[PDB]
Amino acid sequence: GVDIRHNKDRKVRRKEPKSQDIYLRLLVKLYRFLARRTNSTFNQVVLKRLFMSRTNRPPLSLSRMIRKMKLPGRENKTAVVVGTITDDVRVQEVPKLKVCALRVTSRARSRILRAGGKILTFDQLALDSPKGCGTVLLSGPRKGREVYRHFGKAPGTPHSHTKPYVRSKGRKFERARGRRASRGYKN
Amino acid sequence: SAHLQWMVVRNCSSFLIKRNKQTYSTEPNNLKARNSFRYNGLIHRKTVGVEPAADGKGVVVVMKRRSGQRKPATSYVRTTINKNARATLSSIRHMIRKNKYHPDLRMAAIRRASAILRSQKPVMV
Amino acid sequence: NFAELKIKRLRKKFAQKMLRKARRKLIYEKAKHYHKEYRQMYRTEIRMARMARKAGNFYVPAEPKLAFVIRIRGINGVSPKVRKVLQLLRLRQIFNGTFVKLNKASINMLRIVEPYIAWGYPNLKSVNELIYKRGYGKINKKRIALTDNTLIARSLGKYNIICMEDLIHEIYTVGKHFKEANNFLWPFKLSSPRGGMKKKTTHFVEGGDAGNREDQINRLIRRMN
Amino acid sequence: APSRNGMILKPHFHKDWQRRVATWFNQPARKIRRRKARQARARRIAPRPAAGP
Amino acid sequence: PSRLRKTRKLRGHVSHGHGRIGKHRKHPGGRGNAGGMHHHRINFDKYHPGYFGKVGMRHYHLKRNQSFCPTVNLDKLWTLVSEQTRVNAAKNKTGAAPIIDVVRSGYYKVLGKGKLPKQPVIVKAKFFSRRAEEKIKGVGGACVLVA
Amino acid sequence: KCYHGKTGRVYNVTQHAVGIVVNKQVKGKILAKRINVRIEHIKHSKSRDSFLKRVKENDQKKKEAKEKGTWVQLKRQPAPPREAHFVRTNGKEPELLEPIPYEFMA
Amino acid sequence: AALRPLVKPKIVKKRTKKFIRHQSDRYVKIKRNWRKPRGIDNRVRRRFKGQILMPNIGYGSNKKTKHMLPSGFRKFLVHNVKELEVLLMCNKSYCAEIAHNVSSKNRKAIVERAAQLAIRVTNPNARL
RNA sequence: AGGGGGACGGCGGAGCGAGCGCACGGGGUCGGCGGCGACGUCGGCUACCCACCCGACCCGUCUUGAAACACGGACCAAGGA
RNA sequence: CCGGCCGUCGCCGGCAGUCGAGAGUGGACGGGAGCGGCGGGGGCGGCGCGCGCGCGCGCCCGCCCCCGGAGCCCCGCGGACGCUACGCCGCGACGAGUAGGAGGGCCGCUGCGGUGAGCCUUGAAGCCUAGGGCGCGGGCCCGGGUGGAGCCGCCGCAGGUG
Repeated sequence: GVDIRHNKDRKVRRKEPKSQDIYLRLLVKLYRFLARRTNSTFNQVVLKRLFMSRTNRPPLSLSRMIRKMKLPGRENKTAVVVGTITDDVRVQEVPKLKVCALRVTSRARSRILRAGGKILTFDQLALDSPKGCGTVLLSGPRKGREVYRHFGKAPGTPHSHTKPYVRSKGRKFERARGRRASRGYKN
Repeated sequence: SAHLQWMVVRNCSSFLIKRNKQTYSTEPNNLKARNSFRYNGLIHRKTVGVEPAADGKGVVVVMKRRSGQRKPATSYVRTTINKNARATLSSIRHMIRKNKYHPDLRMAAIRRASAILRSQKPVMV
Repeated sequence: NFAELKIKRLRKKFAQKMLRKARRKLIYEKAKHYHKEYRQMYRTEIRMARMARKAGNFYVPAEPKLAFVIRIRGINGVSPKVRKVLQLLRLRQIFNGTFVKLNKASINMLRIVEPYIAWGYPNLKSVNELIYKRGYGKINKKRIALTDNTLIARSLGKYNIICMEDLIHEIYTVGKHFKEANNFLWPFKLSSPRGGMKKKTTHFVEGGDAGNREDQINRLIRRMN
Repeated sequence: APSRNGMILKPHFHKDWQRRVATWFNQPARKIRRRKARQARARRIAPRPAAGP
Repeated sequence: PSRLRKTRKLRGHVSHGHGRIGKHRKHPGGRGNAGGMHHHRINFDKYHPGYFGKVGMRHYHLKRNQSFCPTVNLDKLWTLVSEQTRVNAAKNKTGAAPIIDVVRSGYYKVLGKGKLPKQPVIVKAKFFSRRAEEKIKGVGGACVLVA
Repeated sequence: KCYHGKTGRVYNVTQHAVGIVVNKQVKGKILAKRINVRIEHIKHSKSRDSFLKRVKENDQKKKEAKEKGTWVQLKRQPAPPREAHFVRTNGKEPELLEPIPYEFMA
Repeated sequence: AALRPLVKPKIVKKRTKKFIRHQSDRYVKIKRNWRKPRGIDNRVRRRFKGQILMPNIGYGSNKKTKHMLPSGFRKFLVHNVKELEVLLMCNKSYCAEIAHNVSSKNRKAIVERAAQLAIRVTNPNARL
């Protein structure tokens, strides 16, 4: 018997993971071939994302897309999103560009086509270019959801800045002791 | 399309039968029953079925036609065949090879038709 | 047209024949040169011995650079230092054997795992038999059997190590690429010795079998194969 | 006996709270009843406006 | 469904978890969130930084309608009229500036956040804020109050 | 006394006492803790200074290799095994050495 | 010389000589079905030598011959003619097994038509 | 550098001029070898029924520790968390 | 230690019918136009010759076969058992386990929406069985009797389910 230790035998980054509705499953059955037989690391990463769960593919907000596609050197390039695109009302300037995302919200689609860009579904993209050829790739922010302000150092430690779970925000809920040196001690 | 209406009917029990660690499908227009894709008659636009002729002589070979939309009443054309075994097999190999219909079914069709003819011609074996 | 692409295909095929013949010529010649090398470096030590003794003074060699290390004690209950040291030498289960660069660091590394090893100075026959018979490379973390020679050539090309004889040559004549050429070899998996293992839980000089030998690994490998 | 949260809830009278409602399976039947009653009275006082005053 | 739960699979093994040494007793360690000051002190005061004590100004009846002032930032102001009204910067019966009745649209106090378009406008509301009006009057708009 | 002997970087400098970052051992984690120490308890540590000196000689040697075209060996090859040398014995034949018989000195 | 398989390779099972339950022999309120004994004194789980074996996945049979009937086929279970055709092309490694629930008036037709198809039947003449 | 003698890139400032075999201590065995018995004897690591002989404490649970001179357990069905 | 076997893990593994044990772009013309290459060995050192210019053979040369097939005897128009892609295949490494966690069960019981132009008085469920067999196992299939009217397979669904 060897003396290796086994607790890291199996890599949890699963290989053919959760893939449940036929459209996404068929997209995978398509890009799997490209990932095997094309050195384009871009296809490796795109396919590796087509497995992730929705909490790991947050929605690419269109204002973010605009201010990340405006940057120099990135003219006439398709900007590709693995999540989905939700339009923003923080932006008044009609868009200018050409996307390629899984699902795009109706408002954002209206405004893109009004802008005169294009919408590309991943089949359209693959037949357009069998690999990354002048394609920028983005992602909506993934430290965005609420529960991250709950995570971290447990509140009550000297220098956390995390959000406890309380059922309101009133003055009487947690702010009693351990919060103000007028009531015993502060964090 | 040919793959959409395959991902939809692949385990939704339609003609599917599973028992004793095997899968078979009973749909018409099907060569060797087992495999459940590349071996349907329902889901493909280019399908060839080989049946024993109901009258006990020769085979009947049916092909899907691209003519007209998918109206099942008239989209399968039937061609009887009643010859010696060698000539019959030569005719089916013609009908497939020389037509570019569905080359990947030439030999499956040939073996099924030959098995049909064996089943028909009276014998003690 | 087709005859011309036939010509080009025949050109390509002759290209591989061309190349393979050149390769085999080079392998054969380098092997002959290594033969002459080993013979010269053997006779040289004998010559120095004779000349010193005739001079009436004493000849002391350069105590060796290469040792062969085998693990002999079990896996159960080992102490933590010796656990990690065996892990570092990458001999793990019982009866594993590796080659070792000798220097001030490695000696003291072997001293703290004293009673778990039987180690000594291999002779070139004892290296030749090992590598030829139970030498498996480590390609893509996927041990394979050194059947052909292209395996070695590819996994050590950057060091100009393209043939079995040259691969043995570095290990016996430790060269400026020995560390990689010897990470390339899987631990040698020797069988339990024939004959006996006179008491195995005791240093060699105590009549047992562990620690420095400097010669007797030559004995022990002929059996543990 | 917690590990992460601190939230406390009402439903505990040690003499049971079971003895109060579960029945809302009326809901469709009650909808039918009230709708039928409106049909009835709107038929009975025909010309007068539906919702009355 | 219950044909998927843990127990309907953890049927054979002697106890569904809960070990065999410290068995799944009824209520070990008080009912509910008891203790708090005696033996769950650790949890209650390192996962809820304060739960014991009080903070003043008891207020004996808060009809939550004398403080119903919902708000909207400038960077969300221009979405209360249609896009068409704004379409007209100077054209099609659109002079210097239109008017947006924030109370009519449901929001009372117009806060200030972000960058507002360089296009004169008129805002109507009950409550403005210092930045919310410095930006509005810098753009070339004007602010108007109601009740 | 937990920090008596440990040694770590210095990051704050007051009038007459410096802050120090040192690694305190605790249960199996290792903490990078920060403290204040009046300057009478600290002193330099030649550990880094020797490394800096040998850095200077390495870089000078690299420059001199630039000048002469020859690639010498840069620092610290570890201690190798002994070489084969001739021991001249002119002067006598070696001394005969033999064990001492037992004696009692209480 | 009735029917032959496509290939009839030698099959070497380890042992399916039925595994029995620890103390399926003393009492009779225990049946022969296997049950892995989760105990703290238990010799069988604890793996003492000379004790009733347990099943371990090594004991499996190489997947080149699972279900390979010793007569040289894979089994298959049939109900009637419309489910006997599904073996026409694949009739050299799969033998029909007409079920316990058919009746003579159909079982005779099944057997006789199978004979036309040349598919050996695990249940030749059964009822009369 | 010339070119006789010679280190020849070169693949033309020369070396194919076109197959058959062994093979083969050559990328995991084949024979293009034969023998005996067959209507009351042959086959059945399965596949279980009985009998033999070489080799092996009674389960469930607390327990650091169970075969325990620790406790529940006569036996079967059905219910049982 | 050498080999056979099961499984698990790894291989960014291979496969839309494996362009390597370094096997190595292409499409046209123009000029000038090959005694088969692409002027890397006395490098003595991944990587530079000797059936080369012998596969029928290519618009009158059936047919740049546009598969009467590129004779690509290392053939993606082009399917071998292949490709039930949740499938098939290749290489290596390891397999102890109470408490506990998880995955997978064409393992099991009952009930429901679907589906087998399912089975059934020419005999259902159960019962018994030194009868035949499958699966490591959960259990399952087949023969014999016994009985008298019902039952089961597959996809989903639910539970007072072992």
